[PDB]
Amino acid sequence: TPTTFVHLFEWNWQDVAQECEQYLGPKGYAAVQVSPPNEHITGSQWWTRYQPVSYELQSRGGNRAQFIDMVNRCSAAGVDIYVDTLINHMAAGSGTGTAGNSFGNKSFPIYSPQDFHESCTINNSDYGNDRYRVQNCELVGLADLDTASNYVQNTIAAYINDLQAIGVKGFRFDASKHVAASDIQSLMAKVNGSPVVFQEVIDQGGEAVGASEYLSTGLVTEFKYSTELGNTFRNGSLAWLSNFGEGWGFMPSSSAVVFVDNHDNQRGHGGAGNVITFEDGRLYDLANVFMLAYPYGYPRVMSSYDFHGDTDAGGPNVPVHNNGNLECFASNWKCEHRWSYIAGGVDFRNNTADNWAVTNWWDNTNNQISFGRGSSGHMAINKEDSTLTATVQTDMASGQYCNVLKGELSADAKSCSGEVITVNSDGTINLNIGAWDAMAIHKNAKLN
Ligand SMILES: [Ca+2]
Ligand SMILES: [Cl-]
Ligand SMILES: [Cl-]
Repeated sequence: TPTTFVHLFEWNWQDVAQECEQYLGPKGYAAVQVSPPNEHITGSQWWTRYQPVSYELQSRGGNRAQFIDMVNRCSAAGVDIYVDTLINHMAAGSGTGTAGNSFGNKSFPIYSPQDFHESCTINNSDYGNDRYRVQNCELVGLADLDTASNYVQNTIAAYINDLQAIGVKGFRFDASKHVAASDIQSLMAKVNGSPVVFQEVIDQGGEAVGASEYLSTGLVTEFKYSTELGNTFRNGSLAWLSNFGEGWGFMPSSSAVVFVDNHDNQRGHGGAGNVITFEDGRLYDLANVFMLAYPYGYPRVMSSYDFHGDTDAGGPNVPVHNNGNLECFASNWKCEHRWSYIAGGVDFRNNTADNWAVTNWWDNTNNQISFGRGSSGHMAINKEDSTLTATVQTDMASGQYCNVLKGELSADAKSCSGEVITVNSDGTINLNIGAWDAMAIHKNAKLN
């Protein structure tokens, strides 16, 4: 069952289509979040994608034709597409868009100065004591659209509805905190059907605007998950995760979009250094294994590129699928969604979707944990400097299982590609996990 989606950060339409047919679809990924496909300002910086000029499908990722082809191809492979939608603003300054359109002085092909909120700057302290300035003033100088305007609403809605007609099944509302929740409601009233919608709202607490205000318009990004998970894995005890989720003050599980990191906090935006990224290697594997195994929220695996200490830089100069050569894992695209442990985690979540409970939780009071998903699957993570050899209780049928984190079951289910885990007649497992390693098994990866 589909349970996880991925963000192919800066991946062009051609790369996404191939990635859907060759890996994402076969591995069970539910969807792919693409970078803004609408016309935006010129420049190699990744953030240019967040400064719109018009809603024409002409961007760094490709043209409209290529965009459509990507939607059809992914759909055919069983993978949905979520479009990152800029519902809060338009580009700053002036210039020409990726489609040739000119803009300046808050004048755009589809917007005039009157369709924007009077200019003012959002100041740090505004987040804490001034709701008005947060949703009416400019975010980093970006022209703040008057989202209360019926015209603006119709324009953004027509954009979303048109994308749905093409086949887009979901949308990410960018900078949703900077847009009044009631404004988003009026917007959703103009949206056809009921597509998947998740709103980006960074709320670590103590904000004038709270994430909970957006629970009626769609899913909401739970940034506490990324920060708290990273802080615990780096500086705390995994044993504290026994009640992760609402127990830590997070939003309801059925409303949250979670992740280990995102393109923003992996480079200092909305997240401190405690956030875990691909740069932390095995630490990243483990955090992902936890997130994917734990039954909280709708997880989005991050897929990035090595920006070489340059937080402004755009992606690699070569595509992912470059003439038969996969530009992954090196100094270009990281392709974390292909990392054995991460992809294995997705397989686990997909096969435990029939039991969203945490059963038989065990820990060594510190950095060793194990828990299951009823009789559907079991897992364990060892982050101590000594081997984890504890015997844990599980609800799984006795037999031999593939550690889906290190391999997979064969076609004839007669063998595994990775290590084998045994469940004794009493349903217990005699763990043997080295330092900084883990294991995960499920009912659909049992040896025949
Ligand atoms: Ca706004
Ligand atoms: Cl192709
Ligand atoms: Cl996000």
